[PDB]
Amino acid sequence: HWGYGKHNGPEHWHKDFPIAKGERQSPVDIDTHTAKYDPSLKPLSVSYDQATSLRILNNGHAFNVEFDDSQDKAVLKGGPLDGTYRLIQFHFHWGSLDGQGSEHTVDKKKYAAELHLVHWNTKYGDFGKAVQQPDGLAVLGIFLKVGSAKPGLQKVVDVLDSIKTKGKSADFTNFDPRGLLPESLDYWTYPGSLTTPPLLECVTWIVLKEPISVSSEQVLKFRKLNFNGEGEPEELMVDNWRPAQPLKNRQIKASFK
Ligand SMILES: NS(=O)(=O)c1ccc2c(c1)CCC2
Ligand SMILES: NS(=O)(=O)c1ccc2c(c1)CCC2
Ligand SMILES: [Cl-]
Ligand SMILES: [Zn+2]
Repeated sequence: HWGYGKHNGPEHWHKDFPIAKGERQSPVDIDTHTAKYDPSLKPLSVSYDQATSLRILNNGHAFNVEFDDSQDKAVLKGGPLDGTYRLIQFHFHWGSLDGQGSEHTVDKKKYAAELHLVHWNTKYGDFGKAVQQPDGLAVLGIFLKVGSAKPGLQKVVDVLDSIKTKGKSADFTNFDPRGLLPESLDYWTYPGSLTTPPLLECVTWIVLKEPISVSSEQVLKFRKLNFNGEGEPEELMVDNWRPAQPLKNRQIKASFK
């Protein structure tokens, strides 16, 4: 099916997912000079103290660290958000080289990777109903640059060997996502979509300005994962990112000046 190869990559998605050429597609380039400070934005609130991770899964496109969202534990609110958004999972997008990998770009600058913490609007009951609403999801995006190692990411890195191929999963409890956040919560926000099929336009994007630093060794291990399933020819899981899409009739707002 869809993927990131020459014959099933981003340029092919529109054939089965026409919304790929929609009016609010993601990711987008963040023109820092065109972005405008928005005083109407409320303080951003990331409350991950009671987060309960459960499992990590290689879905053949990336790997998801899943959380128990049956109760209001890890939640995101404030900022441009109305109501409470519950954390369901996080994953990354990365490249084959340090010079590429992120989906969103800043003044056309591409980072080595990008972390996506996915949340759904609790006023819709569950994730399924949420993705049928224009404000159903909120994704917190964080850029990754190569430099010093990120201590809080190591536990994720060391379990990847157990989920090398598509379909494989492993227990992953007691992981604290607070260890993946940068110091500052300054951010840019705009209305967008899922960056992979089905590309649903139900997302409020909140992209942090400050990137986190991860070591070359850590990202190198991300690149050892496979897109393929067990027993199939090896196709390294790299460059699983979608390029910037037309901003069209949208404005990116900044939480700072
Ligand atoms: N349109 S899409 O979802 O990218 C897609 C789905 C299946 C297949 C191709 C492209 C090419 C080979 C088979
Ligand atoms: N890359 S993204 O926009 O964060 C994204 C793309 C697809 C899906 C989710 C999040 C949640 C379930 C399906
Ligand atoms: Cl390939
Ligand atoms: Zn993503």
